[PDB]
Amino acid sequence: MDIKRYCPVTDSELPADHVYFKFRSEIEAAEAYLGLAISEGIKVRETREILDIIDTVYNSLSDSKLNDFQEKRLNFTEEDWYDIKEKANNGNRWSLYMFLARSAVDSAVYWSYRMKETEEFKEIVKEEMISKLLKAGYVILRESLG
Repeated sequence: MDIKRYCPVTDSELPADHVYFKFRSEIEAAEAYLGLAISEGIKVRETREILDIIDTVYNSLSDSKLNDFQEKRLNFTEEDWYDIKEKANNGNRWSLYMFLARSAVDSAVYWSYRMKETEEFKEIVKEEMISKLLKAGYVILRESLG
């Protein structure tokens, strides 16, 4: 009667109303936008590196560890100054897909905290992982502006 849905992180059935699924749909959106950025032919190496970092961090909820080079990259990166409008008016597609991906990462962060206040995820979601998702978003930002 109460709709349930498979969660791969707990290997269980959760209520379909769960915030998990909202979190996941933001991660997937982020990766889908990085895919659209990959599809543009601009900056292919740096867009695939950041996709790799996000998927590794994302899969750390159930497994998946960054190497040393890619943690340096996140801990080196602060969040820079920007004006979204200027990137929008020109309409460079690669850079707009990057921004959409950052928007999605930022939403995933928001939901990842809401997730962390549920019984099923209080012990699985660690602020370390959240801090890496956040820094990955800061990388996207710096790359889109470059």
